[PDB]
Amino acid sequence: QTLQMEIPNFGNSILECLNEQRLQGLYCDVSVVVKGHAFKAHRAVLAASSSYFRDLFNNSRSAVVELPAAVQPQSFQQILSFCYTGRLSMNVGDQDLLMYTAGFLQIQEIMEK
Amino acid sequence: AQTLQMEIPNFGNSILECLNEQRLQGLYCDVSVVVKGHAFKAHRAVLAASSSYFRDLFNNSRSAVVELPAAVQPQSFQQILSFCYTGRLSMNVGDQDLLMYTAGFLQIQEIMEKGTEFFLKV
Repeated sequence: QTLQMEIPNFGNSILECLNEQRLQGLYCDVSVVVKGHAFKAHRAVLAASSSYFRDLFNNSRSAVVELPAAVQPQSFQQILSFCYTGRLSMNVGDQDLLMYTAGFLQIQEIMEK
Repeated sequence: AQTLQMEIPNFGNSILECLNEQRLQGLYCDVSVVVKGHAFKAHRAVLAASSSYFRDLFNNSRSAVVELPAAVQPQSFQQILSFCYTGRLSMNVGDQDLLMYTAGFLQIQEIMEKGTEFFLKV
C-alpha cells in the first residue's frame, strides 16, 4: 500500500523561483564576470543548460569566473536568462554575437534540428 | 522583453529533473545536510524554494554543512529531499505520520495545503 502525491508542472514553478532568487541575488554560488560586469548565478542551473559550464564547474571551484573577450555582457545576459526560463529574446543588430556566444558556451537546446 | 526567438515549453520540468540527477551524483551541490550522521548533498536554492525552515537556516549561517536536530529522521528526510526535486512524494502506509511530521518540521508548505493531495498508488 503506497501513498503517492504528485504536483503537476512542479519543475516549471521551481525554476521560476530559482530565477527570482537569482534576480534578487539569493543563494547564488558563482559570479560570472563579463567585460567588468558581474552576474550572480547558480552553477547547477548553468551546468544544466551548458556543457561549457558543466566542464568548467567540474574543474574549478573559484567563486568568480571571467569569460573571454568573445562573450559580451548584453549577450550573456540573454543567455543567462534563457538558462533560467527557456525563453531566448530577439536581438536586433546583435543576433550574430548572441548566436556566437550561445555556441561558445555550448548551450545545447538553443539551436534546433 | 519584446519578441522571443524561442520558448521551450515545460523547460523548468526538464531542468529540475537535471538538477535532481546532479544531486544524485553529488554535482554542483553547495550544501551537505546531515541527519543522524547520514550526509546528503543538495543545492541550497532548491531547498529554499520549498522549505521555509531551510531558507531561514541558510540566512543565519555561513557553512557548507548543516546538521538537523535529532527529531528529524533520515528516511523521512530523504523522502522530503526527493520531493523538493521532483514534486512527487511517495511512502508506505505505516510511514505517513513520520513523513507529515518531517514535512512540518521543514515547513514544506506545498505538502499540507489545499490543492492536490495523497492517494493510494495503483
